[PDB]
Amino acid sequence: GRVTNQLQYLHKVVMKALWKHQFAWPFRQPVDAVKLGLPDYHKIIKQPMDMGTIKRRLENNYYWAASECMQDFNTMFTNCYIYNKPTDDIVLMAQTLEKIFLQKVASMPQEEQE
Ligand SMILES: Cn1c(=S)n(CCSc2nc3ccccc3[nH]2)c2ccccc21
Repeated sequence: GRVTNQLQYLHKVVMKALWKHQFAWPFRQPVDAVKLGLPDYHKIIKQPMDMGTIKRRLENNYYWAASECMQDFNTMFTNCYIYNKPTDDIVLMAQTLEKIFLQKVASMPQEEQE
């Protein structure tokens, strides 16, 4: 429970841009193993993560520090590289989204205030 200048930057700057990105749609909500037909998804991915959950957590002061939030973004991206075949379009979409993420994090203000 906490609001800091970094967490605010992750919510209003970084996540805002990632969210409406043209390749964001598969990431805005939890992966639906049933709907998408991957009955083995949850046997391989033990810690599912998606942008909806991350956004909600930033809106409820769930995070104590920005690093905990960055870790969730990383898990979401990593889940995708681990589970899918190397050639899937989804892998390309996650790498594209992750580069934005890393680029924005590099400019995250360092004052870790509040
Ligand atoms: C296979 N595949 C699926 S399903 N979707 C849409 C459902 S959202 C989603 N997030 C994932 C994160 C990791 C793995 C599968 C994931 N599926 C795709 C969209 C575009 C291209 C390929 C796709």
